[PDB]
Amino acid sequence: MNIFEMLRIDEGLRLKIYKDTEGYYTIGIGHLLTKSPSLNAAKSELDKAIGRNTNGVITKDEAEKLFNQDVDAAVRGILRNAKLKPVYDSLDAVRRAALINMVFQMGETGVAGFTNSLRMLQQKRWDEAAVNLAKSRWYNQTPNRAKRVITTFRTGTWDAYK
Repeated sequence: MNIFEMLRIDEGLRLKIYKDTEGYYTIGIGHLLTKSPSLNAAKSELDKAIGRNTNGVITKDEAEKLFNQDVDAAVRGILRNAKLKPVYDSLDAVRRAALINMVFQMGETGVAGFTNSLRMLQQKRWDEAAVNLAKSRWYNQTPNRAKRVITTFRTGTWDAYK
């Protein structure tokens, strides 16, 4: 198991523009296109991201290319963030994947706002961190995914993804 396989499990794969869990236009493996209600705005963003007139459809290779870029962006966003980088550096490899997963889903700024949870993770108070992480809109809106990610923070294993 690795961060790519982990996010593939959590995000799935769809080759046509679709709406994410928050109603936002998305494609591929969790690639947010826009928060705009305009499907035309989303199609424009898609063509810009792929480099061709897609009309809302991409190939599997194209979806994997955006996914590689998005995972890359999530890691670089963590390392460039003054609140996330100390936590990331303090963690083991499995729990680092859980943090990357959170940033992939909700963005650098959103995760960096989990101040109290981040402190608990930094302190390696795993059960306490897991309890704090669940007191969130994140958990209430995507509980099954949040449970898998939280279990990964609690245990430092991949048990929730096997």
